[PDB]
Amino acid sequence: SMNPPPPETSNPNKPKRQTNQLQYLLRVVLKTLWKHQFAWPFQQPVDAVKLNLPDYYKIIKTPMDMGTIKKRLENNYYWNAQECIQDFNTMFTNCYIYNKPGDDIVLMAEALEKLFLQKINELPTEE
Ligand SMILES: CN1Cc2cc(S(=O)(=O)N3CCCC3)ccc2NC1=O
Repeated sequence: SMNPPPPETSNPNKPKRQTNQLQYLLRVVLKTLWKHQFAWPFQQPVDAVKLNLPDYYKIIKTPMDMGTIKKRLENNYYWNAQECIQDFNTMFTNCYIYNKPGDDIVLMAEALEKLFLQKINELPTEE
């Protein structure tokens, strides 16, 4: 009963960049989702141990969560916005794959994904 190491949030060898799109992702997209009533189960890596989901990391081999995304943004881990958008999508997809439809957690992810899509609809053109 161990969790895996969480996804990296910094890497000495990975080129780093600030873009206006990455700024929007932190200041508008992540900020909006982070403070949502349904954010909290997504604010850190899935703790398969504490949540008693022993098969979680047998099924989900590409874990992701908003805690991780938040640190990546803050750390300037990403080169581009598409990397960050991909992380959000992974987090939602993992949830839909692992959990039963009608579980509360699935309803929560669906609400946050709708808001995410609303906010990324207006991602500004890059400068
Ligand atoms: C992302 N999660 C975390 C999670 C949390 C929890 S719970 O029991 O904390 N809970 C019930 C709904 C609100 C939060 C249960 C399952 C998952 N599955 C994931 O897919």
